[PDB]
Amino acid sequence: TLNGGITDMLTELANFEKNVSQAIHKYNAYRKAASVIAKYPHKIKSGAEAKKLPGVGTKIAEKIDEFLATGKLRKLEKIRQDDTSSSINFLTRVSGIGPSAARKFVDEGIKTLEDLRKNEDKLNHHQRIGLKYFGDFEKRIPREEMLQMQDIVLNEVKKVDSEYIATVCGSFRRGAESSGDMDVLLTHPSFTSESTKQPKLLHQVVEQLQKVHFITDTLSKGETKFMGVCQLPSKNDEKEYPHRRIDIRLIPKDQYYCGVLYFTGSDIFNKNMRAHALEKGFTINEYTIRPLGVTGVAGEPLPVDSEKDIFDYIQWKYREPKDRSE
DNA sequence: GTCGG
DNA sequence: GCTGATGCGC
DNA sequence: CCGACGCGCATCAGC
Ligand SMILES: Nc1ncnc2c1ncn2[C@H]1C[C@H](O)[C@@H](COP(=O)(O)CP(=O)(O)OP(=O)(O)O)O1
Ligand SMILES: [Mn+2]
Ligand SMILES: [Mn+2]
Ligand SMILES: [Mn+2]
Ligand SMILES: [Mn+2]
Ligand SMILES: [Mn+2]
Ligand SMILES: [Mn+2]
Ligand SMILES: [Mn+2]
Ligand SMILES: [Mn+2]
Ligand code: NA
Ligand code: NA
Ligand code: NA
Repeated sequence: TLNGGITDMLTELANFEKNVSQAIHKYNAYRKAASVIAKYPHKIKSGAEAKKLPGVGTKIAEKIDEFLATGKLRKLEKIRQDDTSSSINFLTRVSGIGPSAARKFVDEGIKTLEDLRKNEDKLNHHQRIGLKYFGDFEKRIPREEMLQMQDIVLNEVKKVDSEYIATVCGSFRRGAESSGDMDVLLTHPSFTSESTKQPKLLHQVVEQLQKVHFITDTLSKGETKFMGVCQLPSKNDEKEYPHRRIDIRLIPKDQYYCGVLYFTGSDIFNKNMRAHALEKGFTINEYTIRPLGVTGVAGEPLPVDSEKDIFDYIQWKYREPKDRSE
């Protein structure tokens, strides 16, 4: 965190462009600039120094100069003081409320946790669950707990069918000490790019996790994707564990590695690897790696039996999940 | 907001 | 009541 | 200096 002051500012700037401006690309630009600086091994002493890095342009170089000189950023003082921006920014902290709904609630004078309680009948099911766990969802999950959660999920899955294969990905797979949520990748032999589909592969597992009361609520659920809420077992009287966000994604077994690579991240890493693979005549998504034709049309899915295979296809030195946290 | 074209 | 349109979070 | 940088699910506006 040699440049924690700078990256903190680029992030808050990023989130403003995301929630308020609804400018997803400026959002990206800011996270990208904060991502390269976070990887910069020297304490930045001036914007010009920062400007040398790809992602850090003119406007940001200046903001850095100001931050380095003033200890703060006026543009951000204004943002935190502006009632509209601050309310919208706050509302998006509730799961289920994105930029659009937050901005609408605000146009109607709904801008605080209290107003949501008051105007609850206006919220959808997902948003209601979001408000109910507003405090719990913002809590980081200690790896120590991510481990207990892993065992419960892996165990319950094996209890359903011994051939299932759940793999906890995301920041956890990256070896992080604490995580935002818990992401689980699932596969079964009876489900591949063909198989004429298998009904309820994800259901059964989700249903079992509910049977042992690990999963407490559902935000959205489909045949391949599940977003919900869970909670470690509570002693028998003592303090209850915080409710946590869990995501389960069922992917075809013959696409497992491309899937673990994606759901493992990091998010900026994926954006980085994708762009690279595209400079190398390949196109990568969360399911397959395809070669790009002389024209630009993606050929068929190359074979993949390991994350490294994907690194090889794009002339990139394989990096362990611990070195992808960009 | 950035940078390759 | 249906569905194209859009929002949401990953 | 211009302009590229999406998916599986839920909901509801416009019929
Ligand atoms: N828009 C996007 N573009 C590219 N990749 C994206 C993505 N959204 C999610 N991903 C992928 C990579 C993340 O590691 C992975 C998990 O998505 P996630 O939102 O759970 C964040 P994670 O990286 O696990 O850290 P944490 O904050 O939860 O502790 O999903
Ligand atoms: Mn150096
Ligand atoms: Mn009020
Ligand atoms: Mn995660
Ligand atoms: Mn997730
Ligand atoms: Mn019960
Ligand atoms: Mn509870
Ligand atoms: Mn490259
Ligand atoms: Mn432009
Ligand atoms: Na630069
Ligand atoms: Na939100
Ligand atoms: Na539809």
